[PDB]
Amino acid sequence: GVSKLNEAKALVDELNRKAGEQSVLLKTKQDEADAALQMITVSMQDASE
Amino acid sequence: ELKEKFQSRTSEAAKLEAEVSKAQETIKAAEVLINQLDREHKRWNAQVV
Repeated sequence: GVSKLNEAKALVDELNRKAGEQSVLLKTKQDEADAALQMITVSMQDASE
Repeated sequence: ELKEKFQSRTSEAAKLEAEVSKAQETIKAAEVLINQLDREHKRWNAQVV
């Protein structure tokens, strides 16, 4: 019992932070994509013109 | 170019966004046991001493 207390706490501590990171890096991908889109919008802005 | 960049880029953010939901489900599954274990741990204390 006592040992599994210690496995569990550690298991609970770091997967959550790790997901927290993963979301934080989804901001990175997703918004990098949304930057690439802004680059295109600007190119278009002169292309139709 | 940015067309072919953003495209591949979008396949990243959401496939990562797959893991964070599985991870979140796992965390949700884990929490259930945490709230029962809140009182139990201090019960587990007294036994062994």
